[PDB]
Amino acid sequence: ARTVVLITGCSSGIGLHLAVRLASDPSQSFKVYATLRDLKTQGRLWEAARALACPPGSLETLQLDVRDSKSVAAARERVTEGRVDVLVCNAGLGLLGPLEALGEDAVASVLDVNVVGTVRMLQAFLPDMKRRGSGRVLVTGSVGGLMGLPFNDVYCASKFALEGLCESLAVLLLPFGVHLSLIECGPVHTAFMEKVLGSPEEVLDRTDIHTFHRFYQYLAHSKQVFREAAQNPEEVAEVFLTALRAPKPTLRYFTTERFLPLLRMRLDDPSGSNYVTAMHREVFG
Amino acid sequence: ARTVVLITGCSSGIGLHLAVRLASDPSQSFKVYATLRDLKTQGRLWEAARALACPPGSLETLQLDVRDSKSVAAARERVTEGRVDVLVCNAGLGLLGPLEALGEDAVASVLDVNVVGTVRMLQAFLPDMKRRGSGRVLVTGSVGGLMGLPFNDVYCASKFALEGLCESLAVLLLPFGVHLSLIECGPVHTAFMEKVLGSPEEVLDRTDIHTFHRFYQYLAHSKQVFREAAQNPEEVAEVFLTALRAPKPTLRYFTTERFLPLLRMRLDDPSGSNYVTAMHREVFG
Ligand SMILES: C[C@]12CC[C@@H]3c4ccc(O)cc4CC[C@H]3[C@@H]1C[C@H](CCCCCCCCC(=O)OC[C@H]1O[C@@H](n3cnc4c(N)ncnc43)[C@H](O)[C@@H]1O)[C@@H]2O
Ligand SMILES: C[C@]12CC[C@@H]3c4ccc(O)cc4CC[C@H]3[C@@H]1C[C@H](CCCCCCCCC(=O)OC[C@H]1O[C@@H](n3cnc4c(N)ncnc43)[C@H](O)[C@@H]1O)[C@@H]2O
Repeated sequence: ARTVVLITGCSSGIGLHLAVRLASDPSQSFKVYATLRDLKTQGRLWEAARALACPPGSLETLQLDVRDSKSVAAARERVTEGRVDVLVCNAGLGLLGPLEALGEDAVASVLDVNVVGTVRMLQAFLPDMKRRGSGRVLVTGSVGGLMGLPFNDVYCASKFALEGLCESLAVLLLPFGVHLSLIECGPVHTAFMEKVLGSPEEVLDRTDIHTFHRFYQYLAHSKQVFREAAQNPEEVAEVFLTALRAPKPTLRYFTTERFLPLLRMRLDDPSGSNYVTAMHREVFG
Repeated sequence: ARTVVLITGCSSGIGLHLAVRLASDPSQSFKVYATLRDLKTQGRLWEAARALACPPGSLETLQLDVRDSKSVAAARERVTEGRVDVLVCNAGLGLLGPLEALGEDAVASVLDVNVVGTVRMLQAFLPDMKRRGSGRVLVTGSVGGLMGLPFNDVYCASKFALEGLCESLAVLLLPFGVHLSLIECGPVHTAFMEKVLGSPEEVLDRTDIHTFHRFYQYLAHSKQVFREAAQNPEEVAEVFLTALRAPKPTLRYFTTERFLPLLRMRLDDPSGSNYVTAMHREVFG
């Protein structure tokens, strides 16, 4: 046999890299169901798989759109092993921009994919894990799920939502033998979508010039943060592996400790003033 | 003139009490638009208003379903003053039960109401506040938005989402003169809906007996927490007033410090293990 892993959002970034990392593991201990919202995006996954010489049958792609419980259920049915040892909820959407410039549908979609989609995955796969008294659920988290980032209001809302979702589940799942962990990622080097945001023109047309100016500042700041802190997806994917291998996985794994300090500041001040002030200064100088 | 307040979810609980608290303020400084998802539920609001002798015109009810941006926009248009000084995003849904027993629609609805609904409110009213360089936005938060509670996975996800949403906005709004604050409520004595959850039978039919047993334990625990810590809505509503009166409102106001300790435990351990273990023991003995 093998550790059956099913990962959502494997078209790019972390999910893609994790899928191939697992499938190509020298031990051949993993059987990966790299699921993708749209199978038409599986090319990079297969290119990466081949690059890592994933043995035939180590990696299988399934369509799995986490917005669709039917898709979730259909993918689950495609797990020939009849069990998922490791469920990686990585499907996600970003949403960047002045809150008032974000389309309502875009906002809804982010919550639907990031939060409800993860809920759908958990509803579909948790029961069997609880029944077996075993199973690892890894959820791609973000430091933006731990601290608010201007112009990422909805994205952060969704990532924070995952924190609440997973933490709540973790409290319950403790004695079930089902381990849920969030892999708290910082910026990761991944060239994938999200550019559906909106051109400067459309953004400026949906917000005020001051907010737009701040948005620019945030973007400039974000570029710097990525330029300085973005991790390779391989390093991040390895954190998932680490969480997977841990006999007693913690609720959270950080891919970086870079933001722990800013994070510590949030509990040091539950009023949130310290964080807000510090982050405003951090982002806007 | 007067401080124009528009509150969502005034049919009961905090929103109702806040609306009438504000409308009946002895100073008559507030003009309250107590908005309700369904105007058919405005009876208790008017009963409470009359009980507090809210002066005629101090309180006006508007239908405002935060799931509907058209409703949001229509209510906003009904603000005759043409400005909202204080926007209170209180509309919310609860959702309690084993994650796998929760209907997908129910899950979506909780995020839609609690998170997207608040986003809709902010999209509708923030722009004018930013334009004016003034405005207070109070968002009903929960301690469940700060720490995960078993069987409240989605509820907590939504409340945590509000934390991320508001914190992200707060970082941006700092220099705009627009103050966003979360009123972090513990258990509040409020007999209102949420009993759409599902009978024990339906819950048990959608989960395993062990989870169901834990659910009972959680319910018993929750009953005890409410019996011991539930605050009157008047005390909680007053925290909104306090946040409103603060010249430099913090991002968060706690209605109680009762849970600060459990909360401190989350940052003391970013892995989340301490919290999960402590809360599991707290809830399940
Ligand atoms: C917050 C952050 C850490 C903290 C950083 C920071 C820290 C401090 C500071 O001062 C500033 C900043 C700014 C940058 C911040 C970072 C921004 C980074 C996040 C950026 C937004 C990322 C957006 C990518 C969203 C996509 C993402 O996460 O995609 C994962 C996979 O999901 C599949 N996918 C999409 N929809 C799907 C579906 N319906 N069904 C199935 N799969 C689906 C996709 O196709 C894909 O394959 C990181 O989390
Ligand atoms: C987490 C918690 C604090 C921590 C407590 C704790 C702490 C430690 C521990 O060990 C255990 C526990 C267990 C209980 C926990 C508490 C449970 C409490 C939360 C309970 C769930 C509350 C559910 C009520 C949801 C409704 C709620 O919040 O309703 C507010 C208003 O929203 C309107 N409303 C509804 N839908 C609407 C719409 N579409 N448009 C406009 N308005 C709408 C409504 O009609 C209404 O008027 C509290 O937050």
